[PDB]
Amino acid sequence: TLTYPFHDWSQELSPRYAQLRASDAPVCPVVSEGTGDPLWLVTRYATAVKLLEDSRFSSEAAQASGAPRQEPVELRAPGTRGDAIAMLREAGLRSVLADGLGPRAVRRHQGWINDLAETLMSELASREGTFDLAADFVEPLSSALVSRTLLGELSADERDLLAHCADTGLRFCGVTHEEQVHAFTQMHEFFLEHARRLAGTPGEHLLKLIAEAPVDGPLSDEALAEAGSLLVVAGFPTSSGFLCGALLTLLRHPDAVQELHAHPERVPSAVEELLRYTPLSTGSVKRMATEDLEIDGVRIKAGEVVMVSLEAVNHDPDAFEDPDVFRPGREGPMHFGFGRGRHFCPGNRLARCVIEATVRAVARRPGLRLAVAPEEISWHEGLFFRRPRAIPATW
Ligand code: HEM
Ligand SMILES: O=C1N[C@@H](Cc2c[nH]c3ccccc23)C(=O)N2CCC[C@@H]12
Ligand SMILES: O=C1N[C@@H](Cc2c[nH]c3ccccc23)C(=O)N2CCC[C@@H]12
Ligand SMILES: [Ca+2]
Ligand code: NA
Repeated sequence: TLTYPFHDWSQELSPRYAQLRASDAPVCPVVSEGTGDPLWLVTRYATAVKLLEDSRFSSEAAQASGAPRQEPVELRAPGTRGDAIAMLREAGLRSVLADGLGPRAVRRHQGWINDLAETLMSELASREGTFDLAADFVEPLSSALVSRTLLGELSADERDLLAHCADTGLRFCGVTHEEQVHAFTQMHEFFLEHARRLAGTPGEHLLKLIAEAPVDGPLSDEALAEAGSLLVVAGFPTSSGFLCGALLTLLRHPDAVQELHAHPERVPSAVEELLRYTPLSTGSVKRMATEDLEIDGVRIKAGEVVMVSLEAVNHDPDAFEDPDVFRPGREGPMHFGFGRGRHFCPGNRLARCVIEATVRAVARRPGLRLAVAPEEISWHEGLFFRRPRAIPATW
């Protein structure tokens, strides 16, 4: 009877996750609030590893039109496929995706990324009074990441349109179903008109590499538009949400920032602890059983969908000692912030790059603090990917 999700839109995780984790079942039944579909939910690290490393639990089947789902509307423009990353790997573009997202891309971009983080923070430090870290730091940094490494250079109006589409479509509630569907239509139509132009501009952004890649015909306009929409939904609200949330974590732990100021070699460990500690998605990764399967004794029938809450797994006390403590350099198992298994985040190298640049910018300037109490922060309610409306801050 427990409905999903748990409406924990701020950084305070729903107590339900710890309740289910401690129950006498390794997988617990829930019901989608948005569709009424029955779903399974996993909250334990050990069980999550077993699920996400078993390829008979399929991500593509759980994404497909008509699957039991946690979200109220399908995450695709009506009439399109909506399985972009599979379509691209299918067309044989794994080598291309690695070139635009892997370590070689990080080496191309890390210089200007760190310059931009410093320039943005330096500007804020020159101001008298308070400022807004979301509007004045995260938005320009995440927008530059999307323009320069993924899509090609966007105007402010185009960036605002894509941001609004992502915020409207990637929601559990707070907008009508038809508004949500039309957000995906608008984004698809944007790239039908503009993807070729964006791919043709100078630079090495991923969309250009995709459009220029030989495919055993070259990618059609619809396929390139689905690639554009993928890069927005997977890269934009995730990066902006996480950087906002990571800044809040740092601002609430001045002792840890002071340690990083004195010992910059410890920043990479802080990046990894932020990926474990800072909650991002309010939903779960999910997979469909492609046949009758068993998870730690519980029978999962073919066609049923099993969810894993990455936040729940990242706060599992059997995996991490004192899991609700922000402890850079804790020496436990690998976090689940980027997932697990074959679908591990391919953006993880660029994400780590921008997170590291942000942590270093903060650590160089101790004294940065929230200008309001954490409880006074206002949160966007119903987003898949948590984000505060503003982060008032000052030195
Ligand atoms: C440029 C930035 C990013 C890009 C281009 C990107 C891209 C992608 C793509 C294309 C996928 C789909 C993989 C698949 O289904 O096989 C994915 C998955 C994922 N991403 Fe990223 N991502 C970015 C940033 C982030 C950030 C900041 C996080 C922070 C937690 C994140 C967490 C994840 C997770 C957990 C998954 C796994 C989903 C699953 O297992 O079903 N991503 N990413
Ligand atoms: O490439 C995908 N992977 C999975 C997980 C996911 C990864 N990033 C996401 C962002 C929003 C929703 C889901 C995801 C998915 O549900 N997908 C629909 C939109 C993108 C597609
Ligand atoms: O909230 C969601 N999370 C992703 C998985 C994910 C979990 N954590 C993530 C972090 C970044 C990207 C994707 C994820 C997913 O598959 N969804 C389908 C409907 C809602 C949406
Ligand atoms: Ca169905
Ligand atoms: Na798999």
